[PDB]
Amino acid sequence: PSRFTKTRKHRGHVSAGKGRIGKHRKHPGGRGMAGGQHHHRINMDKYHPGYFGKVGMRYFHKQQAHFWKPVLNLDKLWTLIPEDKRDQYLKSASKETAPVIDTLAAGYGKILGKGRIPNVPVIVKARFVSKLAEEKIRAAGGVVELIA
Amino acid sequence: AISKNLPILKNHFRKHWQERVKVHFDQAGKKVSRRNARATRAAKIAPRPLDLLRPVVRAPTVKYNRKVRAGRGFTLAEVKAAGLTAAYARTIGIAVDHRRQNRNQEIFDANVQRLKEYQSKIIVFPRNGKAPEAEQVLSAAATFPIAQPATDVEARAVQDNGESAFRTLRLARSEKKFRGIREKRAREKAEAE
Amino acid sequence: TVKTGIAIGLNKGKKVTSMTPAPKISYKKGAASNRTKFVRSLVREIAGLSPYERRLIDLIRNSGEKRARKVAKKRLGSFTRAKAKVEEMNNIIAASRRH
RNA sequence: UUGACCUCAAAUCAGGUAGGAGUACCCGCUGAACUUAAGCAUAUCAAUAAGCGGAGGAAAAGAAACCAACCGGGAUUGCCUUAGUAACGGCGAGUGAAGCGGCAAAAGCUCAAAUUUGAAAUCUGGUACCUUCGGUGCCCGAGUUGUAAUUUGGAGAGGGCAACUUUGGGGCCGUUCCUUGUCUAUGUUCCUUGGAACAGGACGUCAUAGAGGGUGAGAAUCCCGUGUGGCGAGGAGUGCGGUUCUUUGUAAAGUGCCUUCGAAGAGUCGAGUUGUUUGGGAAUGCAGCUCUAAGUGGGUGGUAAAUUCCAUCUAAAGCUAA
RNA sequence: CACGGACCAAGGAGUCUAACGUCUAUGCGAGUGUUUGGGUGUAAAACCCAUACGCGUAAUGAAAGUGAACGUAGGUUGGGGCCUCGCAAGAGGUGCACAAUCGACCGAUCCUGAUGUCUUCGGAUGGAUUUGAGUAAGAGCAUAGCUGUUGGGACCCGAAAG
RNA sequence: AAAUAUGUAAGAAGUCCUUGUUACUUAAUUGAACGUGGACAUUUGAAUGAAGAGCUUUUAGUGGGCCAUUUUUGGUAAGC
RNA sequence: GAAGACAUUGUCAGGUGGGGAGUUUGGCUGGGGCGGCACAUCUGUUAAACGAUAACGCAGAUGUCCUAAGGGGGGCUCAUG
Repeated sequence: PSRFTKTRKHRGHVSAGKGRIGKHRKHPGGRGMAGGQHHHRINMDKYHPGYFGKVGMRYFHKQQAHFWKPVLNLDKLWTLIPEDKRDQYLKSASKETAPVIDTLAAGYGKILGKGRIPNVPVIVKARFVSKLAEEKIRAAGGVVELIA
Repeated sequence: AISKNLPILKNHFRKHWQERVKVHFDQAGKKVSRRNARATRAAKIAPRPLDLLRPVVRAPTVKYNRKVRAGRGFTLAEVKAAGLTAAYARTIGIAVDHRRQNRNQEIFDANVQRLKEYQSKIIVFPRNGKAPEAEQVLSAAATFPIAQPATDVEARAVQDNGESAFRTLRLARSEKKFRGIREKRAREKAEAE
Repeated sequence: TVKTGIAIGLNKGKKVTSMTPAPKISYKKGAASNRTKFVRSLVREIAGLSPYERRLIDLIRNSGEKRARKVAKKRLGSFTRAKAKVEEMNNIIAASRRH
């Protein structure tokens, strides 16, 4: 769509967009990543501080599969509660009639928190959970059952 | 080089890739031949499904340890748990895992159930001339779907005794991390003179 | 072994109905055999001891199984294969130069 | 001395094979520099250009000395994804994947290692004949330094017990396969200009047939075709559909029970140096020099090595349709 | 009195991708992405679906790993809108988004050290001018295009070379 | 110590009165960082003015410079 | 016949090695080679009453030194005539 391109909008104006008292010279400052630890170090300091160098210990055969941490929280949580009977376990919320939750057979192993929920007793079969997270689960009726 | 503040990208384009770059102009082209492959196969194959039985079995890793998917074969302990052997299982149309086996009972169940299913589904005929034909289904996997065979029941009652789950694995953290270190203090307290 | 059911700990994972694994002929690849051990013994009396074998048998009767031992890692490699080697050597010292 | 064995051979020797082309694409190797870094040796370029060797329609790849560390997964491939991340690097420029997930696609298996030991039971060549991609009457040699048969890691043999089960394969013509041979609706009626009718305007017809072209200008309707199936041809062929000839058969094989056994591939494995390649970093593969192992033992377990098991395949031998 | 340009006709110079940053447009909307593949098709169109995985919501640490409510998600000022009263003006209250700001929430770090302790695990509370690409009742996913991108022939032409 | 150039200052985020918090601090709820409510509308506090005041976004091109004024360095002097 | 487990030959380490490769071989700068550093710096000035402010401008310093010449207090007053 060369139609709405400012090319036809500068055609004949000599310089064609890059000047004539300096212009565009193929690779002016360099090619790819111009002298980072050299003259282009003023572009990294303030805009990209920290690129060059090493950090902490190195990890070998570090698959993100053995480092899988599907974290969730309190503000929502009722997201994994199926709509159909979600309303049933909300207002008419009771014990013995507790909601069974398999978060691993869902894809959210870690269960943490944020903005509370309505006081309801629900079973949550998780993998890992936070300290202050399980704190709020108990005060309402919620429970935890660790599986894998 | 660099022009003001832009995003830092590591692009792989400084070779003969402009010789070995295949834009799929044969995309759905092969998709069509895929049907004709199965279609031509069945033209001489008369009433065969063009696909055998793929077992069921949960995936490994800490990520796929919750989704039981379709496996490969059925081992000699399950072809024997079938009523014959693995040489009779494949000459009919059932998979056989020569290198894999039976590890968890839970799966052996949902599979031997699925074993008698396809075993009552295999409309096999003799080899003389009579051999009676009887329709045919062009499927086997999508025919007996695996929608996570047994996960749990929706309704249950609250069981509160006092575990926290957090402090259970916080000390189970120490259990797993101070196994051999508190075992070196166990041999230390195993030889006092 | 059956896990602990929970996430991590002594046994990380769920403890579901475990089964006892059927026969794996594989793990017993290195089997003694009365056909390989009968014919392996005739090897110790038809070829007997090798130059570096004779060199290391007395090498023991020299400074001990620390001199011929650290010399076997150079005349071989793996420290475990190196001491599996010093094993059949004291076996030839008694079962040959004695009765 | 006679028939000989053991070894090198041997002539336009019988009957046969191997040598080039081609290098879009596979496998090897080889082996860059420019450029990049604003110079440049590091590295990049590039495990790439040229050079060189041997095939195919696919090829290498592929049945585990795999992967993981899971309730574990279960030949490798291709693909999205992983992830331009882990990882390498004056840790400067830059370089950079694999398990499994989704998927298409799906295949299995076979040789040495054993006593045939009541009988070389396995075959070349060649020759009268014959129903021939061959064979029988017959004979040598190959060959007992191991051929048949035997079994092989998923296993499996000898002894017995006491039972059951699976069919083997050609003619005949169709279907399945490749090219196909060929018929195949519709009009040439008229007016207006026109060299000429395929034209401005009509007037009919076909429309499972307005693809397209051609024909003396815009042709759906004139020529071929088209769309649509039919009737024949040359062969392929027992996949399928079965019928006729052959019961071939005191033929072999798979599955169940107890015991004993259970052979499983080496100047290889790994280790120690050089250096090449590198995601692979106190070895990722690889070649060389040297060393030179074992049998509940050994390869792997991505920070070196010592140390008890665990997990995990059975290397070093082979083909294999997508 | 620098340079090309005798003169005329047609080729001929900020192009595309791979992945992105800017501004905005639109579907859905904490979802989204159908199109890798599988069903269908007058047939390369279109149409349909999946399990996926991506990104996002979750961050803070070198990693172990830990992982966001004193409080109506809040104290203080200015604020659009609404509201009510008012002749107007405004008095006054309710003050989204947002701007300045005090404590607080979580990680890492520096501290302290109640509990019990397979006797060194474990670590509430009160804390520190510390601290971070966050929370303070999601805004992204997916697409087209516009200015800039950097890997490539990379605005078009040319070096000695190698 | 001139002229000439220069920074700040001219209000509802202000001033006058009350007095509530603090682990601050003070001999001292003393003071102070900070609020509650009470009094005053544009003579609400010199002049004058505004394609509106304010503010984030975002990317090109330029990063060889040269003349005049007075002050002025070098330099004989310079169209240096 | 000679030479003989030393040479030959396979492989490392060691040495030599512009004979061969590849490359740089600072720049600023009254052109530049040369000197200098007007290069990271800094004393007063140049700077024309804030500040900011060229030049190979000008009269110069910088790479170290001190467990006391430093820290803190106490007593004392120095050059000099």
